[PDB]
Amino acid sequence: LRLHLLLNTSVTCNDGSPAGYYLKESRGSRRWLLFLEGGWYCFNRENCDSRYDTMRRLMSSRDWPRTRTGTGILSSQPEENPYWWNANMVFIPYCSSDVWSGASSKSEKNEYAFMGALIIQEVVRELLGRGLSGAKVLLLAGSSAGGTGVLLNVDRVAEQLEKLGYPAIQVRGLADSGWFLDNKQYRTEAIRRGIRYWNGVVPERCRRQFQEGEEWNCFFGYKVYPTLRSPVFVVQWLFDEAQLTVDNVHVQEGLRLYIQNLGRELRHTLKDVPASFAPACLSHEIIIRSHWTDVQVKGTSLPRALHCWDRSLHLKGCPVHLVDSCPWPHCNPSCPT
Ligand SMILES: *[C@@H]1O[C@H](CO)[C@@H](O)[C@H](O)[C@H]1NC(C)=O
Ligand SMILES: CC(=O)N1CCC(C#N)CC1
Repeated sequence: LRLHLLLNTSVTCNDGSPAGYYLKESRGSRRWLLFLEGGWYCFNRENCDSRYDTMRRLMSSRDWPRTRTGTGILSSQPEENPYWWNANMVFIPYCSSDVWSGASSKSEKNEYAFMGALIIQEVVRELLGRGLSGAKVLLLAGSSAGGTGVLLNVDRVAEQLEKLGYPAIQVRGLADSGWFLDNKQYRTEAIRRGIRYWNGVVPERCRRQFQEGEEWNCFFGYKVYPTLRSPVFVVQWLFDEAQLTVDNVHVQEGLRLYIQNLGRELRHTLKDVPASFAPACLSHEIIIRSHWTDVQVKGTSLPRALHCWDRSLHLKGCPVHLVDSCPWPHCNPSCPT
């Protein structure tokens, strides 16, 4: 995939450098895959300054390489990507530190720019002039913070193409490892201070439910998903490492019951999610990993479940809702090592 910096230089990373995207076209294909990178966030000046010292590529484009290798679902080789190997591939680097929700520019009162939501919109606009105008499906995918960003932006991308006069393009979402629980720790406020810092935006219907001061609720999958209109496939490890970090979990009866209860709660939030893939593993992210084809739930791989999803949106032995029921990490033999 080749780097293109955005022609509209007013849409910037944290430090004012232009945002961009990596692209690899496939001219015999009308399918487009836009992937959102992840990588936590920062919610005040002192904490964003620390990020700039040691995580600068997540805050600036000045040191980005000109190319990047497509891996996993972004791979063009059928052996590595049985799902969408012939699609047009786009990798959108995460340089706004706002879980892709911001719409605030750098100015005399703002040390950093938080324009995650505007970066996605500008990428879609400039892609239309490079072949996206002829697409029939646009899959907006992402991992970790990018997976949460899918949930916050998928309906706005569909509305953007509608108002631009492209009603035939079907917009869908693929959220990987971005389905978190606001549960009690083992031993929400950062998000809420972040939204004020970033001038963050959330989907309209969810915003109207929780109203001013409570938009932080829309960052949590099981609360925002029921308000979405576009089809969204949800991939989520039952024992996500980032979820265990924020829960201060690093085995006696107390912790055993805590971990078993966390998997039970996550499984409950997915009962009515018709397109989902939730293995009982302790891990983090999957869809751009090279070995993403190895894990299975009830005998069905993730690339197969995604293909079954495609067929359902036009089934015998081609399932789309796959959630483990065993209650301890790595009770599924296919978990990553
Ligand atoms: C550049 O992006 C900004 C922010 O979204 C927008 O207001 C402006 O209209 C854009 N400029 C052009 C020429 O599209
Ligand atoms: C692993 C990662 O990138 N995360 C975890 C928390 C989540 C929120 N809110 C998005 C950012």
